[PDB]
Amino acid sequence: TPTPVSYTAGFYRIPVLGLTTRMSIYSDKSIHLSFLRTVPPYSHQSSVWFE
Amino acid sequence: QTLTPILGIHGGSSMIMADKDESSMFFQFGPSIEQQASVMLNIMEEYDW
Repeated sequence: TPTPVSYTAGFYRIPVLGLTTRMSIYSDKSIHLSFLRTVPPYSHQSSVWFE
Repeated sequence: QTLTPILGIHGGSSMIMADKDESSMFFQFGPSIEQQASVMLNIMEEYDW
């Protein structure tokens, strides 16, 4: 849902942006040259489990 | 977003590999990059490279 405008305005060789989203799909470094989380994703509870 | 089919061969999209959506309606290219590796294997099985 925070995902469409990142695709449109991520076409233009747009560097990394930090936006407080809920994109898990932010480790897909071809389809976005622009994502940076400021909150851990849905999967990132795993090392929190590992401890 | 539109549920409409789009096909083709064309341009800069030479064997594009991505995590496209499930509900997208579009097919493109020809062989996969691993089917390409399979023909690269058939190439190396011609001269035992």
